[PDB]
Amino acid sequence: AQPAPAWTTFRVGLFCGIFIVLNITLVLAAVFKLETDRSIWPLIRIYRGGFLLIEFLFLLGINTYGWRQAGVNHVLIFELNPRSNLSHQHLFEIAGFLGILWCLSLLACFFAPISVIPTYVYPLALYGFMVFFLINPTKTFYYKSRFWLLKLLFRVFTAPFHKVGFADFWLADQLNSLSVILMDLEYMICFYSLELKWDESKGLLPNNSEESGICHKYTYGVRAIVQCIPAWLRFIQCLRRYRDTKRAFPHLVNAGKYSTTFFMVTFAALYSTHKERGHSDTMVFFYLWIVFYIISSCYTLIWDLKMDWGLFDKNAGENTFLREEIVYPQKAYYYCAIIEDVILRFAWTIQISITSTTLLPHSGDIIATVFAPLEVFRRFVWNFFRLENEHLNNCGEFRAV
Amino acid sequence: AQPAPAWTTFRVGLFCGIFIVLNITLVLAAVFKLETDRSIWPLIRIYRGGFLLIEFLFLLGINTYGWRQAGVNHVLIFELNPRSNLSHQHLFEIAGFLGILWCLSLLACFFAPISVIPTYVYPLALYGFMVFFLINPTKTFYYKSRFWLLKLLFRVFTAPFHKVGFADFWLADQLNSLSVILMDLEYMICFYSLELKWDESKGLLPNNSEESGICHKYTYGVRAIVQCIPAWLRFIQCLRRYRDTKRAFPHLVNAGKYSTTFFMVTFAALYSTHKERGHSDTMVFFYLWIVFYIISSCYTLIWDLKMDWGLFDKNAGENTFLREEIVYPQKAYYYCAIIEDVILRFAWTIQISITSTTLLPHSGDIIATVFAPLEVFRRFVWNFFRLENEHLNNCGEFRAV
Ligand SMILES: CCCCCCCCCCCCCCCCCC(=O)OC[C@H](COP(=O)(O)OCCN)OC(=O)CCCCCCCCCCCCCCCCC
Ligand SMILES: CCCCCCCCCCCCCCCCCC(=O)OC[C@H](COP(=O)(O)OCCN)OC(=O)CCCCCCCCCCCCCCCCC
Ligand SMILES: CCCCCCCCCCCCCCCCCC(=O)OC[C@H](COP(=O)(O)OCCN)OC(=O)CCCCCCCCCCCCCCCCC
Ligand SMILES: CCCCCCCCCCCCCCCCCC(=O)OC[C@H](COP(=O)(O)OCCN)OC(=O)CCCCCCCCCCCCCCCCC
Ligand SMILES: CCCCCCCCCCCCCCCCCC(=O)OC[C@H](COP(=O)(O)OCCN)OC(=O)CCCCCCCCCCCCCCCCC
Ligand SMILES: CCCCCCCCCCCCCCCCCC(=O)OC[C@H](COP(=O)(O)OCCN)OC(=O)CCCCCCCCCCCCCCCCC
Ligand SMILES: CC(C)CCC[C@@H](C)[C@H]1CC[C@H]2[C@@H]3CC=C4C[C@@H](O)CC[C@]4(C)[C@H]3CC[C@]12C
Ligand SMILES: CC(C)CCC[C@@H](C)[C@H]1CC[C@H]2[C@@H]3CC=C4C[C@@H](O)CC[C@]4(C)[C@H]3CC[C@]12C
Ligand SMILES: CC(C)CCC[C@@H](C)[C@H]1CC[C@H]2[C@@H]3CC=C4C[C@@H](O)CC[C@]4(C)[C@H]3CC[C@]12C
Ligand SMILES: CC(C)CCC[C@@H](C)[C@H]1CC[C@H]2[C@@H]3CC=C4C[C@@H](O)CC[C@]4(C)[C@H]3CC[C@]12C
Ligand SMILES: CC(C)CCC[C@@H](C)[C@H]1CC[C@H]2[C@@H]3CC=C4C[C@@H](O)CC[C@]4(C)[C@H]3CC[C@]12C
Ligand SMILES: CC(C)CCC[C@@H](C)[C@H]1CC[C@H]2[C@@H]3CC=C4C[C@@H](O)CC[C@]4(C)[C@H]3CC[C@]12C
Ligand SMILES: CC(C)CCC[C@@H](C)[C@H]1CC[C@H]2[C@@H]3CC=C4C[C@@H](O)CC[C@]4(C)[C@H]3CC[C@]12C
Ligand SMILES: CC(C)CCC[C@@H](C)[C@H]1CC[C@H]2[C@@H]3CC=C4C[C@@H](O)CC[C@]4(C)[C@H]3CC[C@]12C
Ligand SMILES: CCCCC/C=C/C/C=C\C/C=C/C/C=C/CCCC(=O)O
Ligand SMILES: CCCCC/C=C/C/C=C\C/C=C/C/C=C/CCCC(=O)O
Ligand SMILES: CCCCCCCCCCCCCCCC(=O)O
Ligand SMILES: CCCCCCCCCCCCCCCC(=O)O
Repeated sequence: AQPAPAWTTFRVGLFCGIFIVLNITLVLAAVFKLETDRSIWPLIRIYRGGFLLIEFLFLLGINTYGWRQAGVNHVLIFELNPRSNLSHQHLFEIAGFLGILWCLSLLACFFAPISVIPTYVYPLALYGFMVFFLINPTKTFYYKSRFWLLKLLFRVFTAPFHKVGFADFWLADQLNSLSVILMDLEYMICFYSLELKWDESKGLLPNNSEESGICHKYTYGVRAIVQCIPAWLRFIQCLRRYRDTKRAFPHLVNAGKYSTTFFMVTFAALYSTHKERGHSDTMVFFYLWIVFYIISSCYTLIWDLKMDWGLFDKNAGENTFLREEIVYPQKAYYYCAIIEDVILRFAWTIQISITSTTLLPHSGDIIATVFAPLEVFRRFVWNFFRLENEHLNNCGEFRAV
Repeated sequence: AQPAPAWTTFRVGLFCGIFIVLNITLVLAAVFKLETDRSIWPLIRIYRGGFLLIEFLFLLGINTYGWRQAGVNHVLIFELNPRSNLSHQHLFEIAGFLGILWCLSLLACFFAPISVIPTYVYPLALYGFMVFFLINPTKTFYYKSRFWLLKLLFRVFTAPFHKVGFADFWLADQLNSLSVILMDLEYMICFYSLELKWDESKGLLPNNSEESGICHKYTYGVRAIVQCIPAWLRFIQCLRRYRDTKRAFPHLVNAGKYSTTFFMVTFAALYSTHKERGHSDTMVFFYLWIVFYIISSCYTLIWDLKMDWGLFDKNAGENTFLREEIVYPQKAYYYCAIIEDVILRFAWTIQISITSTTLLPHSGDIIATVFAPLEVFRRFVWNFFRLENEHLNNCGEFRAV
């Protein structure tokens, strides 16, 4: 736990200050300099994924700080290099720099500094820069960390061909809580495929003001698939883990849990298409979707509250509705975590459903763009206690001990 | 040389980022959203003193960093408490925060967020907040440092009543290089007394576009006195030190060096009024002012090069035109310091002259606003080398050794 250099602290402070001032400027520009004749929704949907990634990186930095200060040995659990581990300052710095890029791109999109440069390339430029940062072969910007992330992501995406370590499962679950990022990426690529109107200078902000685009409606069904990939990877990873251990509890339980949200997305897309054609069984399929929503959300909430966190232990004794031993300084943190998780499981499931072409009016987009940051926050608070429990008592039989 | 807390470095980074983004926004606002029908010169003259104070604080933080790393024991020389001295991080922090305040005030002056609140009260708020932070009796914001600065300010301004320590001489010389700050403060008082037209909402920016105000002209002569006051303090401090030590070399020589500038500004202002009323002795008094220009500037340049820095030492040996022993890593730094002092020791006297209504065209204000930061930079370099020389060879007979 070597302290970070003062230069890194200065850099993260600089990035945070630039980010907060740029965000205040963004809010002021949105309040003052914006056109209501053109639909700002494509811009919001495109930049929502980037904003969620920035929030996830910042919350992960907070997670690393809390882990290293509480006592949980995250570097041992993640199997990272003890000497080359990344401090929370580095994660904060990366989040700040990427937020700088995101805010600059959004400001450029709001009012184009250059008339020649179209406003529809700024999101493309920002995401291309992000992906280049992720793939950059030159060993300048966190080359060890970036290469480890690239290798682990490649391993995760090839779920059934490698043994599921803790880190692979961890990032797969993070993606399970970051389905909005991939879904917005799919929306962006299809939108670029069809509805930019390259001739238009403000093509990314259509002047129709009424949402009737082919990509806005998810009747094609690709939205459902790209929403199930985060669950698909976890499902097959847990199946491979079961094949490795030949132990049903909890591997088949996890497979069932992820199939609940698989059927969630499939049913939501199907009955949304059914409603779009006004067929009589729309109400029956909506009922099947509501009961599947309830069972899936309850399943994930109970598992997160019982096995992932480890709470509600019978051997707790003094600790009410908790474990026998705790690492974090206050039990009120644990309690508020339980209520937060309870509400945000419902929030996560309803966000999945509503973005799965359920609520066509603009209120659906508002509430989804509101709930996605809440989903990332819930994943961060879940990560806290998941890592703490993993250190305390080995769950999921990852380590030999 | 104790390292600063990590949160202090984070704070200086945050302030640096906020300041750089606010400065970029200020430049953009000046380029795009600015009215040319109204004279912006009063605004520039009011905010120039604050900007120069920010620059002086930042360069003083650089001063402290260079002193600590080079080896010169500045805390012993300044007679500060060894266990409570301020690192360069604290100076950077306060410079950044005051720059944040200045940039916010300037931006709000550019476009008033509130129509009810007049645009001319913003400089009042900024400078009142600065002075309140300077007089703040509550022991929250650098109470030890602020109280020591207040006590030493009181000692310096009442020069002939206490012994001249190194710190008193040091700050008096700083003020001698910061005459523009007091000049602009006096301009603020006179402007606020006469040329606001309180009824006008934008009274801080008159719509005349032709500057003929009573304050813009300096026929009254109070500008001359507020230009002499720092040199007045230095001259009387040197006389008091001579009375204490009864030694002519260099106390009377220093008195002459700090006294030539009184006649400098006298001749400048008197010739300005003489040309304004257009008598015949204007050319004769201009010749007198130029010869006194030359002699005063040469006096200051040679003393800075010979006794303050200690350069051109006969016992130098290998070091060409330098001291025998040098602390700073490179002699090229010394040489570039000599060149910079030679160049800017000529222009700073011009800076005194122009603000004595010697160049009534707008070019005078442009060149003054450009040269005052250069004067502060010259004083920063002089502080570097004066402290370095003082540590090596006791100059001015301050310490007993
Ligand atoms: C509307 C306008 C926009 C508003 C939102 C603007 C968001 C800006 C970006 C988020 C804020 C980033 C800045 C805060 C995190 C960085 C803090 C930091 O570096 O603190 C230094 C601190 C001291 O170091 P130490 O713990 O001694 O040693 C560390 C060993 N490497 O070391 C540490 O890092 C440890 C202690 C701090 C870490 C825990 C707390 C960090 C987060 C606190 C909340 C920050 C604000 C969150 C956003 C609120 C609004 C949405
Ligand atoms: C170095 C690290 C830190 C960087 C910090 C950068 C901070 C930038 C903050 C910008 C804040 C804007 C402040 C605006 C002040 C008021 C200006 C105003 O009211 O006018 C808007 C101005 C003129 O436009 P308009 O109104 O059409 O003209 C009217 C004619 N009188 O409109 C303008 O053209 C002025 C504003 C232009 C701002 C454009 C910034 C875009 C970002 C630059 C990069 C673009 C590409 C980024 C892609 C990244 C991909 C990796
Ligand atoms: C398409 C869907 C995408 C979904 C999100 C995927 C990425 C999520 C963010 C990264 C995942 C977190 C990684 C683990 C964090 C917690 C553990 C930790 O702190 O690990 C430390 C690790 C240092 O590893 P180290 O010790 O150097 O490796 C062995 C050295 N021989 O260092 C790390 O923490 C590794 C982190 C890598 C560097 C930070 C991330 C770089 C920026 C990513 C940009 C992604 C662009 C996305 C574009 C599409 C957006 C719509
Ligand atoms: C166009 C729009 C306007 C753009 C410009 C706006 C204004 C920009 C403001 C400039 C930035 C202010 C502060 C920058 C330096 C701060 C560095 C810092 O605090 O880093 C901490 C660093 C590490 O600490 P360490 O030396 O290990 O030990 C310290 C012992 N207590 O400790 C140190 O401090 C030591 C290392 C740095 C100290 C020497 C260098 C300081 C100054 C660097 C140049 C700053 C920019 C100058 C102007 C550039 C443009 C002309
Ligand atoms: C705390 C740390 C963080 C600080 C962050 C800094 C925040 C301020 C950053 C300013 C950035 C400006 C960005 C401008 C974006 C584009 C806006 C634009 O083009 O319009 C200007 C807008 C409306 O004005 P106008 O154009 O006349 O209206 C047209 C009607 N449709 O005009 C506006 O009203 C928008 C711009 C308002 C900026 C006002 C800032 C004033 C500062 C607040 C305090 C004021 C008092 C300070 C006193 C200090 C004393 C110590
Ligand atoms: C009207 C004309 C004004 C002209 C300028 C006057 C101010 C000049 C700038 C401050 C002077 C610097 C003082 C010495 C700096 C170099 C030496 C150094 O670093 O000293 C460290 C010293 C530590 O002090 P400490 O240890 O507390 O003292 C012993 C404890 N018994 O701590 C310090 O460095 C003390 C510094 C004090 C705090 C910084 C300054 C506070 C802000 C001042 C605002 C002024 C407002 C002006 C308004 C008018 C503008 C037009
Ligand atoms: C990334 C940091 C430096 C902030 C970005 C600021 C720079 C890159 C931006 C801000 C305002 C921009 C200018 C705004 C307007 C015009 C007019 C036209 O002729 C196109 C270019 C030009 C001249 C832009 C050039 C780039 C510019 C100067
Ligand atoms: C959503 C509802 C309607 C159906 C699915 C929920 C039921 C059947 C399942 C889902 C998760 C399950 C829990 C998962 C893990 C454990 C830990 C084990 O040591 C005791 C049983 C216990 C506590 C299980 C009890 C039954 C359980 C709650
Ligand atoms: C319903 C909601 C708002 C309940 C509150 C949830 C949030 C605010 C709570 C839940 C868990 C909490 C965290 C639990 C553990 C840690 C690590 C510790 O070293 C510092 C506090 C910190 C970082 C807590 C911060 C606040 C926190 C994130
Ligand atoms: C110091 C930091 C927080 C930056 C300052 C930002 C805040 C305080 C400023 C920036 C822009 C400002 C707004 C600009 C314009 C108006 C319109 C009018 O009805 C007066 C108030 C109101 C609504 C202002 C309220 C305060 C405001 C929101
Ligand atoms: C306008 C400019 C030239 C300033 C005029 C005053 C100058 C020339 C005068 C004023 C006081 C004078 C000093 C008074 C006393 C002595 C002591 C003597 O043993 C050596 C010369 C020395 C040190 C003088 C040098 C010249 C001096 C500094
Ligand atoms: C701070 C003081 C004691 C420094 C010593 C120099 C004094 C005596 C000098 C310096 C500059 C001089 C002023 C320069 C110009 C003018 C304008 C003229 O129309 C009347 C005289 C008057 C007002 C002078 C009075 C005397 C003066 C103030
Ligand atoms: C151009 C004229 C009018 C002003 C400057 C020249 C004359 C008067 C004086 C003013 C201050 C003087 C210097 C003051 C101190 C020293 C150090 C001493 O050990 C050798 C002489 C030396 C280096 C002097 C040389 C001559 C000098 C520069
Ligand atoms: C030719 C002229 C105009 C150039 C201007 C001179 C400037 C750039 C020079 C003069 C003195 C120099 C400083 C002298 C000593 C130090 C201390 C060292 O530890 C870091 C560099 C630092 C802080 C130097 C930075 C550059 C510097 C400020
Ligand atoms: C922790 C919670 C995080 C929440 C962050 C919030 C982000 C922004 C929120 C909502 C987006 C705002 C939308 C308002 C715009 C509506 C379009 C109307 C005009 C049109 O239809 O043309
Ligand atoms: C280290 C160097 C620092 C330099 C700092 C200087 C920055 C810019 C300088 C001066 C400001 C320029 C203003 C241009 C025009 C002003 C008034 C024109 C309108 C009128 O006449 O009504
Ligand atoms: C956008 C202008 C910023 C101006 C200030 C620059 C701040 C970053 C300086 C980085 C210098 C590189 C040294 C890295 C050393 C290290 O990380 O150990
Ligand atoms: C304008 C919003 C800023 C948000 C971030 C706040 C940054 C400063 C937080 C200061 C916390 C207290 C640190 C104390 C450490 C010390 O005593 O040096």
